[PDB]
Amino acid sequence: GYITGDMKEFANWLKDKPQALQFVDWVLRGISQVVFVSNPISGILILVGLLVQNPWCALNGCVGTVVSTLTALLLSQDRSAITAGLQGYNATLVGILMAIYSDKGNYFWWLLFPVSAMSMTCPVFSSALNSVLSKWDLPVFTLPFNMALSMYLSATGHYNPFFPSTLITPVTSVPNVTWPDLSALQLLKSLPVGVGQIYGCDNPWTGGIFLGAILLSSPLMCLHAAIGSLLGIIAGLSLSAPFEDIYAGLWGFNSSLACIAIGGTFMALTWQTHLLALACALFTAYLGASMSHVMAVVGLPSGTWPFCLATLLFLLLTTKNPNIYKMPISKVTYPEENRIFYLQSR
Amino acid sequence: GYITGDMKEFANWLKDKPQALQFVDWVLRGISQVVFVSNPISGILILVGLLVQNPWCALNGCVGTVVSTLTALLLSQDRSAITAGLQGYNATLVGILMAIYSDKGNYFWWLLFPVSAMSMTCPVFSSALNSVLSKWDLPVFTLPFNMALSMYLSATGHYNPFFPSTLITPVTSVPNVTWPDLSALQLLKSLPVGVGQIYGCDNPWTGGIFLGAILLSSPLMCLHAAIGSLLGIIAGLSLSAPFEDIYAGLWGFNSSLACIAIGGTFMALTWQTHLLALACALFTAYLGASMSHVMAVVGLPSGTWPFCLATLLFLLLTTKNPNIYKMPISKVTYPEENRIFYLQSR
Amino acid sequence: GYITGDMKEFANWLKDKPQALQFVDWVLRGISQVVFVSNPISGILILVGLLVQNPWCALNGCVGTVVSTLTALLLSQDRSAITAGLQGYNATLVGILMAIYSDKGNYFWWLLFPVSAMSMTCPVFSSALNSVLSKWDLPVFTLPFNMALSMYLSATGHYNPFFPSTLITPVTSVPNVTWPDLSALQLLKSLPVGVGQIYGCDNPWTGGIFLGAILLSSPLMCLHAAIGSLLGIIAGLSLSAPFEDIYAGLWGFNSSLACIAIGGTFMALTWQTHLLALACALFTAYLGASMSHVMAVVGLPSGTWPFCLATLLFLLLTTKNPNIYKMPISKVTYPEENRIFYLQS
Ligand SMILES: CCCCCCCCCCCCC/C=C\[C@@H](O)[C@H](CO)NC(=O)CCCCCCC
Ligand SMILES: CCCCCCCCCCCCC/C=C\[C@@H](O)[C@H](CO)NC(=O)CCCCCCC
Ligand SMILES: CCCCCCCCCCCCC/C=C\[C@@H](O)[C@H](CO)NC(=O)CCCCCCC
Ligand SMILES: CCCCCCCCO[C@@H]1O[C@H](CO)[C@@H](O)[C@H](O)[C@H]1O
Ligand SMILES: CCCCCCCCO[C@@H]1O[C@H](CO)[C@@H](O)[C@H](O)[C@H]1O
Ligand SMILES: CCCCCCCCO[C@@H]1O[C@H](CO)[C@@H](O)[C@H](O)[C@H]1O
Ligand SMILES: CCCCCCCCO[C@@H]1O[C@H](CO)[C@@H](O)[C@H](O)[C@H]1O
Ligand SMILES: CCCCCCCCO[C@@H]1O[C@H](CO)[C@@H](O)[C@H](O)[C@H]1O
Ligand SMILES: CCCCCCCCO[C@@H]1O[C@H](CO)[C@@H](O)[C@H](O)[C@H]1O
Ligand SMILES: CCCCCCCCO[C@@H]1O[C@H](CO)[C@@H](O)[C@H](O)[C@H]1O
Ligand SMILES: CCCCCCCCO[C@@H]1O[C@H](CO)[C@@H](O)[C@H](O)[C@H]1O
Ligand SMILES: CCCCCCCCO[C@@H]1O[C@H](CO)[C@@H](O)[C@H](O)[C@H]1O
Ligand SMILES: CCCCCCCCO[C@@H]1O[C@H](CO)[C@@H](O)[C@H](O)[C@H]1O
Ligand SMILES: OC[C@H]1O[C@@H](O)[C@H](O)[C@@H](O)[C@@H]1O
Ligand SMILES: OC[C@H]1O[C@@H](O)[C@H](O)[C@@H](O)[C@@H]1O
Ligand SMILES: OC[C@H]1O[C@@H](O)[C@H](O)[C@@H](O)[C@@H]1O
Ligand SMILES: OC[C@H]1O[C@@H](O)[C@H](O)[C@@H](O)[C@@H]1O
Ligand SMILES: OC[C@H]1O[C@@H](O)[C@H](O)[C@@H](O)[C@@H]1O
Ligand SMILES: OC[C@H]1O[C@@H](O)[C@H](O)[C@@H](O)[C@@H]1O
Ligand SMILES: OC[C@H]1O[C@@H](O)[C@H](O)[C@@H](O)[C@@H]1O
Ligand SMILES: OC[C@H]1O[C@@H](O)[C@H](O)[C@@H](O)[C@@H]1O
Repeated sequence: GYITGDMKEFANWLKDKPQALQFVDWVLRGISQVVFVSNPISGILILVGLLVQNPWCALNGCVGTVVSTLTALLLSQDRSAITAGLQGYNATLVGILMAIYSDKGNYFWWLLFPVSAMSMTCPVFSSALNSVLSKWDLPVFTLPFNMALSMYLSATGHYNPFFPSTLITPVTSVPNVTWPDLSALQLLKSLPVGVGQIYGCDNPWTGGIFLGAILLSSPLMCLHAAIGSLLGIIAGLSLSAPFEDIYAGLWGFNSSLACIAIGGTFMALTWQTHLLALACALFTAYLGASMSHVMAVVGLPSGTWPFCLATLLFLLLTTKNPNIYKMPISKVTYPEENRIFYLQSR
Repeated sequence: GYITGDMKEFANWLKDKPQALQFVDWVLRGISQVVFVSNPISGILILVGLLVQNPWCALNGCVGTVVSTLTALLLSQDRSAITAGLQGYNATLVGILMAIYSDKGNYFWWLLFPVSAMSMTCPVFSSALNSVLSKWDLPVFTLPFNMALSMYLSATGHYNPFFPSTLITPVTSVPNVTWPDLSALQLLKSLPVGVGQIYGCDNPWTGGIFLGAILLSSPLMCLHAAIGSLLGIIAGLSLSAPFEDIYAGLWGFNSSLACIAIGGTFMALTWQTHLLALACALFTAYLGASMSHVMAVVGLPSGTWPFCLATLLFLLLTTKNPNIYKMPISKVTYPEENRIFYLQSR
Repeated sequence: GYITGDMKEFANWLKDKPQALQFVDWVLRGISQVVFVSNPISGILILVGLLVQNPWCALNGCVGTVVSTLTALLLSQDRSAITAGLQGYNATLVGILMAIYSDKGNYFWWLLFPVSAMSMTCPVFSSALNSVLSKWDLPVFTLPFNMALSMYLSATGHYNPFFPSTLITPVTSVPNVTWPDLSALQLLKSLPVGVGQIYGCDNPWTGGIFLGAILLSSPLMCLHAAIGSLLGIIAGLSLSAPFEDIYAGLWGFNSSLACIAIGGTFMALTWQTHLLALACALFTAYLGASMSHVMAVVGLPSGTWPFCLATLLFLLLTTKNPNIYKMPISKVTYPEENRIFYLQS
């Protein structure tokens, strides 16, 4: 039970100890914060998943986390945020997806320059976005990652002579979809691939491993991760998306994140907020189609912009239903503990 | 008499009456709230106009209004707002323009699935936008409609195999405009067609009906709806827009809305405030051009985004002219009643 | 010293004097407010710069400045802001860049109609944007200009029969860049050309004049203008931009504005804050490429949107370091005097 949730005991114990280990704690908590987890073991496990996918991306992820963390220290950011990993997770993503969307292949070592540079912007985006969003008691989610990646990918683009990005072009014809070819086996693989694509990973073992890491911290988060991935799959089929897009988990990652967020993490989990999480996840998946189409016209991927905009929208919803309750940000940990706080004062 | 303005007395009467009839009334107010009117008779007249245009569009509007009203109830939204029609007007438009912008033409029954889905969205957009805009005492206008429409039409796009939208492409050459051919009687028809296009109707008779539906509530609103359409035409000629576009009322619907909003509804009506409505109306017509061009690159229509942004812009204007007064949201009804509050304390 | 900084002695003296001479003053201070300077001599110097570049662009600038200042008066806007020149600078840019981005060339007199119209929007954009941004004590910078320009240029486009804009298309192939041809002298000349490009002037003399106009008001502002422009050049090189783009100052004008803003104008000037301006200026140049690439898709230029977004982004940054201090809007003048307030608060 010491390796579960928050790992609040371990961190209080670490407070006494060498700073380099304390730092490694933060980097690991930073990696896990992508899926709203603050748990170093979960972090190590996720690293394994990233290494199984592609050690090059894993490395670019780690450089990101470390560089961003150093930068928050440099700029005197809130230390409680840094120890929770809140200053590492955006750049984890920036490092990984900068490598995914690079046209130069694995171990193009120069990539480490712009990865380090874009990772330094992550605490600047976070603080600035917090100055606005904390006024409505909202989180910044991965807006810093998504701004950083959109900025970097459009600044370079596919024709940059140093750091060309992969070419992305809008849909320009009706895809032929032959429904008798739809495959149960591939759809089932799509569920964990959807969770894997939260870190831009299409290996179903990696998504399997990520589900494992979440389970360790909070089974309620694990459940909503899987359900959101499923609802994304359903949304894709409902709009007749090419099957291979659904198979590659492209319909599932934004949905999965949205479902975790609303399903107990930033809303207290009741039956009502569980239904709300199902709605948000479907909504998020459709916004993903929308953002993908539109950002393809300017040669950009959607990233997790859909998850960010969808979820902020649902958190801004007010209701006279007392069973739908927004967590105070200063109180957000994980669903099982969140629900206790809510039950105490309802 | 009792069928004028806001029908306060009929509203007070209905409160004891059957649930089903009160619901009919919320829906009809929902319909009229597109033009800032809360009047069930105006609602009936507008509905007649929609049936004169295209009964398919009328049906989708009505479904939209009903689903949204029901979703606001399901989500325990504010009753005053529901009864006033404020939870139906966005989805009225969502239904109509999803039909207007469908490439599958009339009585494509499948369209009822995404219309309902997107109508369920409108209370969530309204509530989230309120949480932000109410902090400046601003209304959401048709931002929920325009967000839903934009999301829907880019998520599907012209190449969706299930729900293709109408193809929209950017301007790629100088249009040839033959000035001698300009028809005076055609510009005169453009005025009521501009008003018809508020509900995506290009039939001049339907335009006049809407003008009449508005008249019944408020003559001042009617006058500004007409002036706004006119100014749009003038802006269109000033930029050498193709005649066919002016004639189909595409330069007049946003203008018309902006003019009504500023000309007595959201600003107290004075002559200074009347001049401000004219300026806003012109500015809106021009922002319409801008948004149309830019959104066309991604295959989207402007919708009423230009009305929403311009009017919000003009409502955030501050002045040390005491005759330019912004109405408290809580005191906004229609220009004749608004004006009494201004005379009392300004 | 009477023609230094804010020229607040002259301003007080002018108060008693004929309304029209005062007006010329506000107009001249409108011109210099593009670079956050409130100084009529600076404004005249900058005006001379514009004439050196292209008198037709100079004319459209002044017309914009006048129409906007008049519109601010008409709409009963704050007098304080009008006499400081905060109601003329956005339309100065509006006018200049509407001429630069017109496909019709010099002395196309009809251009004066939409220049005037778009200049009247500038006080409206300013007031509306203030109503939002003043809640975080943020200034509007040149968002009114950039909104008005983006609206105008996209409402017309390259294929408007009356007012075609210049055709802008996105990059569609890898540029060929010959590194042995790189010229130190041209790169050195790009520094003042970058400052020139703040008012859309590619003439290195003009940009040299602009640096002089700034220096007259504030040497610290002049220094950061030069530094901001330089870091723009480094950014361009770091992404292998075509040399001619670097040479024409296209990587330096956003950078330069950001570096002046953060380097003592909107942030108190310190060690840390200087470093922060270097960081902001680099970031801003990268955002310039991003915004130019993306906006070219819809046929629009970046204007100074990058400067506006980056600088607002860095002023929304909070820190537990007391040497990184944000100036209250009501106390902002120029670095030299801003620093006094800082040491005294
Ligand atoms: C409220 C008052 C305070 C105002 C403060 C302003 C905040 C400043 C943020 C500036 C950072 C912008 C950089 C992000 C993305 C861009 O790089 C690109 C270029 O347009 N985006 C893209 O082309 C794609 C991104 C589209 C996603 C939608 C954005 C909502
Ligand atoms: C101040 C703090 C509040 C922050 C809260 C965030 C609010 C969340 C709402 C976001 C939902 C967006 C859905 C709307 C439109 C999209 O489908 C796409 C986005 O590319 N629109 C388009 O493709 C075109 C849209 C262009 C319209 C002009 C832009 C205003
Ligand atoms: C907090 C609530 C207050 C709400 C206030 C509403 C403010 C309304 C402002 C709307 C005026 C827009 C005019 C400017 C640019 C447009 O012409 C077009 C949009 O398609 N430009 C472009 O497409 C290019 C512009 C892109 C720049 C990126 C924006 C960060
Ligand atoms: C953040 C600083 C990290 C600097 C590492 C960059 C070193 C350059 O690395 C180079 O990358 C090329 C591309 O794959 C290889 O072909 C070369 O062999 C390699 O030396
Ligand atoms: C931050 C500044 C560092 C810039 C690093 C320069 C990267 C050079 O990258 C080079 O790009 C060429 C394509 O044009 C390839 O042919 C070379 O193999 C590759 O090394
Ligand atoms: C929840 C989403 C709906 C699931 C649709 C299931 C359609 C699967 O279809 C099945 O695919 C198998 C491939 O493994 C084939 O062997 C079967 O013949 C076929 O019936
Ligand atoms: C979970 C939602 C699943 C949506 C139902 C998918 C079944 C669609 O049905 C398909 O329609 C196509 C027309 O585009 C035809 O070409 C196919 O033959 C037909 O089977
Ligand atoms: C909620 C999910 C509902 C999706 C089902 C919609 C199926 C679309 O229906 C199909 O549309 C095709 C083109 O639009 C037509 O060619 C076919 O006749 C029709 O089967
Ligand atoms: C509201 C203001 C509208 C101004 C429209 C004026 C249009 C006439 O203007 C002129 O018309 C000629 C055609 O006879 C063309 O040859 C010219 O190119 C055109 O400038
Ligand atoms: C405020 C509205 C007035 C509009 C002014 C219209 C000016 C038209 O200008 C005309 O444009 C044509 C190009 O299409 C050219 O053939 C003409 O030479 C040119 O004078
Ligand atoms: C900003 C720092 C980048 C390095 C700039 C120097 C690179 C230019 O290169 C220099 O250009 C000169 C032209 O004036 C030539 O005479 C020199 O031979 C050449 O070395
Ligand atoms: C900081 C003050 C700015 C210095 C400006 C340097 C002006 C160099 O300007 C140069 O002058 C040459 C001869 O006149 C011309 O042939 C070149 O085209 C021009 O670039
Ligand atoms: C501020 C950082 C400046 C970066 C300078 C880039 C150094 C140019 O590096 C160039 O890379 C080319 C690949 O495109 C090679 O073909 C050339 O031989 C090499 O000179
Ligand atoms: O780990 C370091 C090495 O990994 C290899 O797979 C790459 O091909 C080499 O370029 C690199 O130096
Ligand atoms: O893509 C559809 C294809 O799938 C196969 O399973 C069928 O037997 C082919 O005849 C068909 O063309
Ligand atoms: O607590 C979970 C349960 O809550 C009840 O209120 C619902 O009616 C059930 O459908 C649900 O399974
Ligand atoms: O309800 C109206 C009817 O109109 C007809 O023209 C359509 O073809 C039918 O499908 C529809 O039921
Ligand atoms: O065109 C719409 C289609 O919708 C379906 O719901 C109906 O069953 C079909 O008869 C019709 O062809
Ligand atoms: O009683 C009417 C009063 O209302 C105030 O809010 C105004 O600013 C006063 O000048 C005016 O006399
Ligand atoms: O200053 C305005 C005038 O400048 C002259 O030198 C040109 O010949 C004219 O075409 C222009 O209208
Ligand atoms: O450049 C076109 C210009 O021609 C002149 O002869 C007219 O007097 C100007 O108003 C007109 O705009």
